[PDB]
Amino acid sequence: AIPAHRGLITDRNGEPLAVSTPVTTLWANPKELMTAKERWPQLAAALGQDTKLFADRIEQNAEREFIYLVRGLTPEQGEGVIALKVPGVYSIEEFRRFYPAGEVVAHAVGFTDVDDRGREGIELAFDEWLAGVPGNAKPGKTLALSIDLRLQYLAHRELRNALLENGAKAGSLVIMDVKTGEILAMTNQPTYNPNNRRNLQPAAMRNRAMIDVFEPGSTVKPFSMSAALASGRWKPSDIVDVYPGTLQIGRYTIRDVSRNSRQLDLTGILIKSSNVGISKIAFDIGAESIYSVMQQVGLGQDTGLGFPGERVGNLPNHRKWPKAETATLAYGYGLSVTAIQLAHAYAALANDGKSVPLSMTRVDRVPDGVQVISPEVASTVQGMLQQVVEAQGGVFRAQVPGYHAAGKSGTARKVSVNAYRSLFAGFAPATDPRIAMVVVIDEPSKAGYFGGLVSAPVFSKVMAGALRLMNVPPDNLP
Repeated sequence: AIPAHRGLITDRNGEPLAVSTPVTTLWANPKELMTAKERWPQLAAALGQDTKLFADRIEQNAEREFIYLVRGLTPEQGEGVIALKVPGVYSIEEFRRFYPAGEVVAHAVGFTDVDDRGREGIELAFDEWLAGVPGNAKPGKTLALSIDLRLQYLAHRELRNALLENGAKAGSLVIMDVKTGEILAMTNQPTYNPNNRRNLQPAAMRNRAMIDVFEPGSTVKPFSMSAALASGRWKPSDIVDVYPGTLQIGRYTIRDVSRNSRQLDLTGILIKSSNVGISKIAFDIGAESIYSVMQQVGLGQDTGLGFPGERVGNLPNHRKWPKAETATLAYGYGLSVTAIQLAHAYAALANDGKSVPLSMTRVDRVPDGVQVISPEVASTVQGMLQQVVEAQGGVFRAQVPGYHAAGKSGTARKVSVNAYRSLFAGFAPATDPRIAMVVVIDEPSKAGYFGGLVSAPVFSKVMAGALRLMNVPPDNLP
């Protein structure tokens, strides 16, 4: 068994993220080692093993012709042991992974097990590509991720800082190229150092962006509005009366977060994030039109990325949608999603209504993608989301230094097989979008409206650095 050199994983610009490092494994023929017992204590010490524990192992395995003494010493230490020239003691050249960016890209890249086989992340998803063929040994193949390590560092730092400053324990941030479907960053907190998994807590190893399923709440109101503007029955200057901030449908009451409104135009329904206003539109156009937009932008659908235990969530269908179910779909409690799905959906909206498949590998030839929302409707909804960020009473903390930005805040409700998440989903620049981003901050109470307050500022700082690192021309003009 002659171990193969595992393929290099790089970022999209060739920066190393996972590198095969030479190590030396030692195995022994007991019966041959048995001829040199006065050497055993100097061998044991050079192995970092206990004199008597080492001797027992040789004696107790006297019946075997093969045992491992030690796996993955450094090549130096390996030479040190071999230079003792003890009978029965053979070396295998192995490879161990080094992760130059460590905790910063831990969940995306993942790690290898004792046998140098992928256990998590890309290491597992592309295991065959990376592994090559043991011996003639064929070396594994190089893989360039979609991840831009510069954006990844910025995302990791700003999400970590925001969580520490606001007492929060956990969260995620996804950045996508809306044109290419490329995941430019995916960071989760807490994180772990894949180069040192000794103390590693299972909590730190959760790939939240792909695994945590939640009712996305107000962040899907834009998809309800997209269905409205595609129906033929609604234009932006149309008015809905949402007074007095509540709507009774049989036994159920729809309640608005802000109840200071009567007439709202469709932009105002998104700025105020009125559940009554989006519900009244939903009753008029029918739940099926909304369900169809949400399905077409990938909400509650397989991502196709091959991450182990990535979740699909759920977009329930009905033959008949009663009023309560229609309303709860329209304002985001009738489905459950992951942060990756939500970012993919915002990417479609930002890309003038064209969905492009998700990729965690560098995209050279962009797929054709699917026109899921008309360019006219996508353009209209982009302008409405720019007002959500820019207009009076809007999400001003999402405003991006030097650019126009667009998006929607929300309170998500955790789904498990409750607890809450503070969301901000958006894209920039607002008039010619390039990047879509979702920030998820885990929260114990529902109140506070922490989407606008803690997630939005992370969006502001990360979107600003991302656009500049990508040389996107500022659209805040002199």
